[PDB]
Amino acid sequence: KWTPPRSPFNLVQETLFHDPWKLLIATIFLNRTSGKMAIPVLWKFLEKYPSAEVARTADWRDVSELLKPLGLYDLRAKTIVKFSDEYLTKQWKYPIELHGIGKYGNDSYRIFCVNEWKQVHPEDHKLNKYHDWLWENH
DNA sequence: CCAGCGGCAGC
DNA sequence: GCTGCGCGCTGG
Repeated sequence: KWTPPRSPFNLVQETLFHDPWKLLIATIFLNRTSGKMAIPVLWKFLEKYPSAEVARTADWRDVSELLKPLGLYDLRAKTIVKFSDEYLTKQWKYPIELHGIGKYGNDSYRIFCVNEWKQVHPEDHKLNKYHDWLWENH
């Protein structure tokens, strides 16, 4: 009510769903980046920027230094700062309304943060694995 | 060694 | 609907 179950696929969203900002930041880290490389860097990022309150005050050039080995470092650093600002200051019902979150982050939020998984049609491979598994197992 | 590959905005 | 952004990983 609502607690998304742990799956054999171990999506990073399964561990972060209690904090929608962290889950959404994780989606951004995964944009055109393999999880094997993005996730270790995500933990480094979350230690330095633990909340949307800190992230929105960051200088994107410093965020970019941490993002360097993942590529798309200036783009996502600017995204992270703007998104974190909107997350806290803009009125939103679905995170797609926020800068830097598109269908993938929104489908993630609707499966994990709210009980809307039955209404979601993901295009992302891992999300589809998790979503197909949810329908089969109820 | 080497080229194809793992979202989102802005226009 | 087209294009910039970008690294290291990966298969052979």
